Amino acid sequence: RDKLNNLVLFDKATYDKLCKEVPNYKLITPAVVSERLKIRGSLARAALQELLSKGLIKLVSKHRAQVIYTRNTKG
Amino acid sequence: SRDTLYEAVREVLHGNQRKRRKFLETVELQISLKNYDPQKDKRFSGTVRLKSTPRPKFSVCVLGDQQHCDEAKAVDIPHMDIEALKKLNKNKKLVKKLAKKYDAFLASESLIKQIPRILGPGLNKAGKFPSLLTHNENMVAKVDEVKSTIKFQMKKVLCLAVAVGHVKMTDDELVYNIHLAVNFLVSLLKKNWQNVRALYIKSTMGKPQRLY
RNA sequence: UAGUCUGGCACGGUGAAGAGACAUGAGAGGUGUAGAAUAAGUGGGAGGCCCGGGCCGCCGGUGAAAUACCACUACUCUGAUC
RNA sequence: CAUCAUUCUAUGGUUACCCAUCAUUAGAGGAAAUUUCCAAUAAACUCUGGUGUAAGGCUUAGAGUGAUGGUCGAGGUGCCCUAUUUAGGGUGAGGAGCCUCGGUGGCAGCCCCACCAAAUCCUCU
Repeated sequence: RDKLNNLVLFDKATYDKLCKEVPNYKLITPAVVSERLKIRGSLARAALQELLSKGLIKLVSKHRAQVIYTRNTKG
Repeated sequence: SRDTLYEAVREVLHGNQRKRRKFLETVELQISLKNYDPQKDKRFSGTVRLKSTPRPKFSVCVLGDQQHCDEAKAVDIPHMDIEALKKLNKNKKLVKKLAKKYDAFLASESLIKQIPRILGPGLNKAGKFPSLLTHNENMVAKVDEVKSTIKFQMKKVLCLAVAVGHVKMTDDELVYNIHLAVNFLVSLLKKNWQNVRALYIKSTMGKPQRLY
């Protein structure tokens, strides 16, 4: 029906709308990102452990199907 | 159309019982009409002639590049340059003012053209119709529309209103602008026939009086 | 074409009730964004009006017309009948 | 580049008179359906010059400018069947004709997403 056209890698502004505003979301999941920021879903699985290696987000429980993160702590 | 009561042409000097007001008044004559269509090819158009010094006062403008250099300074012409009619039409839609502030324009000869560019036919649907002639004569040719004929119009409200004389000239000059006005409704007569039903001779500001 | 069916005119009237006109004699009536305002319009217009004093306005601002200041035709209906 | 408007030029056009729609006069025009086709049906709707008046630069050659070296964004509007009627069940075709940076809901605004619409009708079935 309504076919959608996504993108392989980031635009410069879209990473500034990812790296600032995805840590303002609570469900940081690769299914949230590729519906919202509209990318090739495979990408969003890889981007989130670079942010863990950057040290923003919290790996609650990683799985094959769904990897679940949340925004920054309170303390 | 024809009526006439021109056997007792006096009793117009009755001044101080109607007149007691101080501003400059214009004797503006309403006449009663009936049975005319505003929609159709039915016209009530033309300019009724008045040679006997009416002298209409309004927002006056005069142009002309002739031997009117000194002939037009008798009245003190506000002669803005032929070049300087630019913002006359430009400060109209971009700016929200009437950039004219004058209720007449002029067509002249010696040069056959006045202006056929965006400024001339820019006035073509503004009103205040530039029609008058001052071509080749030069006797005065400045006040010879003012001291000459009056204009009127037709529209969708079926009523007529136009000036006949002015307050500076006396009641014996306001009687010279009655006879030579409605005698041009018996000469000018298509078969929109018997248009004049009742006549209201008046001051500017007073009470209704009848000549029929 | 006789006849016959039919409409008009004529002889050919009277009175009332009625429905619509016209001739009329008063009211009420008007909503585009917008400008402070249900912009009915024409020739207007920066002045006049009353108690020297004071008023609505000009212009700005909506928009070919803009409010006080002589008049009158229309147009939506009501509406008295020699 | 194809374009509407802006300022500097305009021997350029007619003042009881010129624009763009609407109101009307004489012209040029079908896919689906239908099933296997064909030539036809029968117009919806679009414009050419005629003419009219409540808003207004007509147009015109052309130097500098609002704004895409791709432009506007482009997602909604209908008809038919039902006692799920604040809702449920259908899907043929082709022209036309319009709003907004819409208000309220969610990982609250922007992106994603949900709903309520600004005016929708004509036609061959």
